[PDB]
Amino acid sequence: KIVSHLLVAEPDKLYAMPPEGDIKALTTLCDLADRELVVIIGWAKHIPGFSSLSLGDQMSLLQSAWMEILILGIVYRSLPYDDKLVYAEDYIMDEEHSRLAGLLELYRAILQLVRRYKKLKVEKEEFVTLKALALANSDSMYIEDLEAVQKLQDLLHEALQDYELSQRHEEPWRTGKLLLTLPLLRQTAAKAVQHFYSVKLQGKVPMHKLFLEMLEAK
Amino acid sequence: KIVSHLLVAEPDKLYAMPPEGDIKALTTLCDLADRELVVIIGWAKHIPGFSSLSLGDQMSLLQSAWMEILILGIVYRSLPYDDKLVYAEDYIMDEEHSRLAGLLELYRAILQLVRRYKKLKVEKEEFVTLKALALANSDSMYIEDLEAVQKLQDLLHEALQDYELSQRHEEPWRTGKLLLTLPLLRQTAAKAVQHFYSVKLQGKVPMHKLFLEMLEAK
Amino acid sequence: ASELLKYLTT
Amino acid sequence: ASELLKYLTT
Repeated sequence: KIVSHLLVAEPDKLYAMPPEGDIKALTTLCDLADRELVVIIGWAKHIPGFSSLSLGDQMSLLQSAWMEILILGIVYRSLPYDDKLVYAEDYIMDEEHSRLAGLLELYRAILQLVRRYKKLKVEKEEFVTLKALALANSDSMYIEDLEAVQKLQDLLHEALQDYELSQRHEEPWRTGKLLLTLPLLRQTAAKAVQHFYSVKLQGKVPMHKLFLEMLEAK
Repeated sequence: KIVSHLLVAEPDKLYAMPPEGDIKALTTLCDLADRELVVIIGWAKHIPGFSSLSLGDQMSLLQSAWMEILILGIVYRSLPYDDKLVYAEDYIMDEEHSRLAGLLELYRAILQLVRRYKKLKVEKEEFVTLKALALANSDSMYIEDLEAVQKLQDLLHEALQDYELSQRHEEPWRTGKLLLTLPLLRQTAAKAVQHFYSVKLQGKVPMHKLFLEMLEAK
Repeated sequence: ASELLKYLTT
Repeated sequence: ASELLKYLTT
């Protein structure tokens, strides 16, 4: 099974480790992002067939899909909370905390995806196969071998569908319902990327260099 | 059947009717857009259950999804051409024509979706059910009755899946493959909307007022 | 007041 | 030269 496989490759629980203003909040998220960026990359290589792609294509996918995969981590962690965003198990933002630190509009955007996933009652197994699917479905304009990337997409999609066609056969077309959240996923990731590039430009906030490198690709 | 039904409600073939510079090109597309905006609205009411939504919700969907549905019309018309974009049967732009009139980056974005749909060999029936699905799946932040909108989404998704599970049963999970193009669809519509709002701001280009009203919602 | 609602209820 | 390729081939 690819799901059991992709599942135990996921990192273990993350903990925030950060003048208590807006500039200290952004830094905590920016370094939580950079720390998980590092872990996506470790995790990506466990996706079957991902490492058999040419390195340029592995980078093209990651460069397109990285924020989508982070957002899906925040979403998964946030499912049990009452309109809270858990960037980490340590670090759980609400509306007022968000608004003060300038993150309100981003906060509302992610919460919309959170509330959609709460109603779908998405499981850890589905988050994992969906993270993988967002990676292979990134739509990078810089892929050299579209056919190999499509094969991966077909594989991850098969997995998601065959996982659903048994573990959750009580609910029909539950696969498609999860796929139908992907546009909002990409949309929300677009808002996060612009906001975080907006604090990149401002310069008042420091960013570990892997995070910065991903942000300028976008 | 919903597909046969949604199919013969689609408008009939559109024809461009426009100093041969960049300002005359934009005007032809802007008034082709406005003319098809008018027709989406007529078509939307044939979507089963769409008209039983409260009018605020009918407008919230249309305001979110209008560019996605136009893009899907251009895409469908463009499938038989060699790297050309058919905004209308009259009006078929290529790379050089695009670049000159400032539309190059938008042109490349739509072509990526075009080439994805060409490899999928998407049919008129699938474009029609996908147009409907983009409408019901718009993710407006202004829906009052999410449950009624979800019911519509479930209905249109069922249709797409049951159409596929028979007419194209040679290809398994062809439904999901079509759904997996929706993020790029939304992404491309985001680029079109920003570019066309960029020529709105410039003021050198005139726009029939329905088109303008949709553009400022976004 | 909107064109949209005009066209939606014609 | 990129951090990404560093982390991708570690």
